[PDB]
Amino acid sequence: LHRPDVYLLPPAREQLNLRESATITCLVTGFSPADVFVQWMQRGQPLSPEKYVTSAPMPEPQAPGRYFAHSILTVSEEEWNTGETYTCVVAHEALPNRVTERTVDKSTGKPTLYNVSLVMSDTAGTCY
Amino acid sequence: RVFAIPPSFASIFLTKSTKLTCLVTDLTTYDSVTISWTRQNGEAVKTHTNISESHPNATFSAVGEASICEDDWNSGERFTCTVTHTDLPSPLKQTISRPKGVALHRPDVYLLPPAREQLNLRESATITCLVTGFSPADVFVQWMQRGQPLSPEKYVTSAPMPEPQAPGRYFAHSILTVSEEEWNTGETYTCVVAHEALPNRVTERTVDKSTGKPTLYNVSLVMSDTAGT
Amino acid sequence: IRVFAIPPSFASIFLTKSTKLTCLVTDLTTYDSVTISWTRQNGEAVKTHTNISESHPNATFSAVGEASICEDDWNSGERFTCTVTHTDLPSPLKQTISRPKGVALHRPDVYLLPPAREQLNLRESATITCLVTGFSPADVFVQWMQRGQPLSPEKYVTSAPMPEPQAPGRYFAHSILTVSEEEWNTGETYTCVVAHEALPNRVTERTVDKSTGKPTLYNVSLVMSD
Amino acid sequence: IRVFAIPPSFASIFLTKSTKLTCLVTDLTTYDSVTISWTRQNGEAVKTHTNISESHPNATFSAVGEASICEDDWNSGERFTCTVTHTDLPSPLKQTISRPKGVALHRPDVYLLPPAREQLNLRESATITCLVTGFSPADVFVQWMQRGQPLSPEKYVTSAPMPEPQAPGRYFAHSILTVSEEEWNTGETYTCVVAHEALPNRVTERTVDKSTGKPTLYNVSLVM
Amino acid sequence: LPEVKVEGELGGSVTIKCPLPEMHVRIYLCREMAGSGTCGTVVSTTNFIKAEYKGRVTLKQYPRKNLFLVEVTQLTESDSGVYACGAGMNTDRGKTQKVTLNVHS
Amino acid sequence: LPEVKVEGELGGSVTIKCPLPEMHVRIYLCREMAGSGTCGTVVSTTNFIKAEYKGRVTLKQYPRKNLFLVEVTQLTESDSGVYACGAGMNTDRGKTQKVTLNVHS
Amino acid sequence: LPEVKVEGELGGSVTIKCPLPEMHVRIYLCREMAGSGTCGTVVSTTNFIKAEYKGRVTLKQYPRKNLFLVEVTQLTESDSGVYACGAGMNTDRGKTQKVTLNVHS
Amino acid sequence: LPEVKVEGELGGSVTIKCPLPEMHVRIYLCREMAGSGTCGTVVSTTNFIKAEYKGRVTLKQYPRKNLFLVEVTQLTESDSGVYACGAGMNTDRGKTQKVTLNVHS
Ligand SMILES: *[C@@H]1O[C@H](CO)[C@@H](O[C@@H]2O[C@H](CO)[C@@H](O)[C@H](O)[C@H]2NC(C)=O)[C@H](O)[C@H]1NC(C)=O
Ligand SMILES: *[C@@H]1O[C@H](CO)[C@@H](O)[C@H](O)[C@H]1NC(C)=O
Ligand SMILES: *[C@@H]1O[C@H](CO)[C@@H](O)[C@H](O)[C@H]1NC(C)=O
Ligand SMILES: *[C@@H]1O[C@H](CO)[C@@H](O)[C@H](O)[C@H]1NC(C)=O
Ligand SMILES: *[C@@H]1O[C@H](CO)[C@@H](O)[C@H](O)[C@H]1NC(C)=O
Repeated sequence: LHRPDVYLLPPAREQLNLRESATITCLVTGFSPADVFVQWMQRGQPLSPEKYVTSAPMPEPQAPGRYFAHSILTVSEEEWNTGETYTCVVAHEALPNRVTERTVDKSTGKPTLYNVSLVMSDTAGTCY
Repeated sequence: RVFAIPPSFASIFLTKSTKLTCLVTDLTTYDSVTISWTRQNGEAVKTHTNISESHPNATFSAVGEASICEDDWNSGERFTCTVTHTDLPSPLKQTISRPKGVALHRPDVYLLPPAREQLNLRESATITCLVTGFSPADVFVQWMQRGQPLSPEKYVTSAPMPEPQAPGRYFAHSILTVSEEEWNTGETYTCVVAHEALPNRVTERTVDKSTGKPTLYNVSLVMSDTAGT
Repeated sequence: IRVFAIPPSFASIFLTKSTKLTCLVTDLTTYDSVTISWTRQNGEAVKTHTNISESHPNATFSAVGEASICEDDWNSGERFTCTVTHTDLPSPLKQTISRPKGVALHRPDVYLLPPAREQLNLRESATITCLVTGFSPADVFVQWMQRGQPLSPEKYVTSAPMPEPQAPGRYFAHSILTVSEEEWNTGETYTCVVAHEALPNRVTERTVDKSTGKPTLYNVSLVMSD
Repeated sequence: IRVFAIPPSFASIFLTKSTKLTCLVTDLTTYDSVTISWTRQNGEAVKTHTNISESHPNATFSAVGEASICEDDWNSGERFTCTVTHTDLPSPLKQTISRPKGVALHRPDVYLLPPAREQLNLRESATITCLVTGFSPADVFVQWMQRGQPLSPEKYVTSAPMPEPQAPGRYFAHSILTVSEEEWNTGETYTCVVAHEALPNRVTERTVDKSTGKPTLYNVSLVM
Repeated sequence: LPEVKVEGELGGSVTIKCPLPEMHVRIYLCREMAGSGTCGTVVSTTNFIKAEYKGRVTLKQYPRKNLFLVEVTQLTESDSGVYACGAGMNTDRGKTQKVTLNVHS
Repeated sequence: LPEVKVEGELGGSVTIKCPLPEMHVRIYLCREMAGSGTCGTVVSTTNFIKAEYKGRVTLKQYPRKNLFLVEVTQLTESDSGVYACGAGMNTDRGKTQKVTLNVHS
Repeated sequence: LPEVKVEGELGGSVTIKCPLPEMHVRIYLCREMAGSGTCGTVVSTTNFIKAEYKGRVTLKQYPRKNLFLVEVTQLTESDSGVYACGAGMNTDRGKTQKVTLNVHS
Repeated sequence: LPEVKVEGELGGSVTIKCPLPEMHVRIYLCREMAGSGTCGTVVSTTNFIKAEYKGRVTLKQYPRKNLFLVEVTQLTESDSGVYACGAGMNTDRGKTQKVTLNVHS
């Protein structure tokens, strides 16, 4: 009996080079006993069940009592110019708030540049 | 009925030792049993050795393997394991002939690195290999590193499943768990896809820490109190 | 009056995947009523030959036999002989071919080298090398693919196995390829794939592009009184 | 009856500075007291043909005829003639060899490449590659000199000139030198000197060191 | 901040005393590698026992005195460094208490 | 520096006049792509005719008036830009003369 | 991590004991130069015996007790440092076991 | 790498033994100044005998045992430091063998 850890991943960099579609994966692990299902909402509106494909709970490679599941979803490539953040969610009985909404966006991810601009002054005490 | 498992692509590609195996199931344990493989042409077939054990629940089990050339199986000729039992004088025929026709949809292989939201936790780095688009539904993913395939037990994969778009496609998955430290220290952990429509029947992709666009730093230090906010 | 026999070759086996063995007859006059047949290590029945070749330019006959074998019995080291019964020679000509074995079996190591920049200045073409080193035995295969579609064989060229000065009996090979710098300065993966028997999957590949270096350049500005 | 005449090669000429030509007599029985001599176009005589090749144990005869000449005579268009006399073939034998006039001349381009980073990661050895391309005709001599002293000829391997795939008439060649990584990491400098009869001084040298090609990392800017 | 400076002997076993906080579920006994500024989790409530410590360590939590005790069975020279214990998903951000270990043989 | 501003018609052929210098063997008629500051060689004495211009262009050199003439047969909208001609191994560091081309149809 | 630090005498021979792992084909006995943070391979299964150690060392592998033994014949002052043994293509990222050597004369 | 640790007496002469390599023409017996990381050539085959050592040192090469011997006549306190011998144009990037000298008086 442990908290069901969850994660989300963005589409692959080389995937955005054929201009057909894109896939977003929400990984759900743990949740012992295995009681989860994912509903992919966007802007608070649930998507059609035909888009996301959840499969089954599967035991972890080393499974004393733990399990895991994977669920993906298919979108259109040309819609990623705006993101829409395509939120994911999980549900389990071993959760104080029984919801762990997880969402990512084109903006979220690996930074391709780090423009640090530190400054030195003797009047920053107040930090207006 | 005596079960006979047809040679799957995962079996004819793993050890490059394609063989025919027929297992007796749902029967009664008795001796004086003749198990072999017959040929439509009538050519001599070596009898498979290494008889199985006896089920403690009063069930007969007989297993064996016979070495063949994969071209004969690929040609489409049938294979039949003829099993004769004392209590069942009627012979059992197990037609093991590959289906004709191959779908035209090479698979596309994409990789995804572990999330930094898990790296900072320093528990394990999970790498996924998103085999997508293969038809017909047959694929044999394997994870290899250091020049040898990593024991498949360390990784897990999923069966093919349909899509809500286009007629005739299948997708897959794979997860490999490695401590963050080992992932950060080095290790490429390439992924391979074995589909029977590839130019060489084998295709593979690879990722690491530095698989992304190089990031430049635009540091702009300012020591003048007058300048800046 | 000599007969040349070709045992199954690794290159043809890997490329066509339609393993064939063929022995051709030379220095024979343009006659007929000559039959050619194959024999195995036990001299069993074989398949009928097809695709009869035309005579040599110097007005002498030529023919080729055809049959099929399998790796599981070829790799055992057993012999193979084709029976040729020339009308002129009362004694039939027989040539024996077999599979050698017992050589070391280390894995080949593959490295790709991007074109030099002093070549990337005149803006006509660039050459990419794929160095395969430290592999035994010979009979390795190399081909180049661009986004799945293999390149036309008239474009690239390959070397031939040669020994290693610092390794007893371990061979070595090269392979180059030319692409226009214009195409190069835009983007492509240009995969080099090697097919050798010693590899666990018998196939490995390594690919390189123009953006495979550039180790995180940094720009620092010490702004002061400005 | 088969007698082979080998015209001098530019590689041998540059390697030995002692241009020589050989009239090899084969396809004969091992018979002694043979007479072989080299003569010019007008029928003059040459120096003595010392160092006669030994007979072979496989029922074949070997003989060599060497005529010491200078290079301008050979390359001026003058034609040579070999004289062979034997008991089996009392009829005199004549052979003509000279430069194959009527070919265009182009200068090669030399590119020297450093070892692969992955090969360096092994922390064991390293291979420098010399790529000579675009030269016609096919008579290039490649050599490696570490510090002005040529390395042992058994340390590197050179390839025969294969025709350039896209350029008809032009050729290319490769030369690889296997060295120890430790030496390469200590700043040891290596160069690839290539000799062709179309280069201005017929000599051209390109060098490479661990710091050759490495890019700039820091771009400090002092703004005041 | 506090250092137990726990001491022990080669072989046998030694118990590491660390505070058990509330409103923090993941409890770990990270080992301060101090190599490239990275700390590797030795044990956690999420169930991860490092391979080098597999079958030799255990973690028992009981909020009696707000303490969780971790026992290390056997001992090796390798077991003579810093094992900062803490909580929270991030490991190199917790390290609530620091401790040192050695060998007497 | 000088601009011929050569003009022509769709179809037919047009001749580009460029100076033939001495002590420079490689002579080229580069096309100013002006995309990422890169110029692609259309033709050269080293024998390289771009694929898009294969079988439609030629370069003849004759040091009579210190001029080399390049002829472009046929014509397409694509053939309406800048074709800086020059010498030397570096194509971008030559471009001795600049010229412009268009189509009249 | 463990330190056999096997010793010896000038002349004669000394045997270095190192663990033979599985799923790792290349096995080496690198010498920790510790100069610019670089380790040079003394011997390997790929067949590379350093020139200074040519004809004096050997490597025999036998998975009986999961051990491979390396023998160094003769001895010189130079032979008195660290020879970390390990596996894998990267020599500096292996060094599974560290050992020390000296001379007694 | 090797150190002769040669010793001598005030006055008289002392012979420095250094290896004579092949494929290296310039042979020198540099003195390790060790001041600003710079080594000054005392003698060379190019003919350069430092002023302080003028008329007191000599270098004789004979590839009998692959050895070249350098003799230092007379002796002064100054003659009690390190004289790394090597080959190649760069003096600081050679120093094949290191040696030490002192005075006994
Ligand atoms: C600027 O900094 C350099 C590097 O620290 C100084 O160079 C050193 O100068 C001293 C003598 O003043 C020498 O002892 C050192 O050997 C020099 N360093 C090196 C690496 O050679 C330089 O002197 C400084 N400039 C000024 C004007 O002081
Ligand atoms: C970098 O930082 C400076 C200071 O905030 C800012 O003026 C500049 O626009 C930044 N550059 C980019 C590309 O964001
Ligand atoms: C670097 O910083 C300056 C100042 O903020 C900015 O103008 C410039 O665009 C930056 N360059 C990049 C590549 O971000
Ligand atoms: C480099 O720094 C200078 C000074 O801040 C700035 O003007 C310039 O734009 C920077 N270059 C890049 C590529 O950011
Ligand atoms: C390097 O710095 C100079 C001066 O600030 C700037 O002009 C140049 O763009 C910088 N280089 C790069 C690649 O940004």
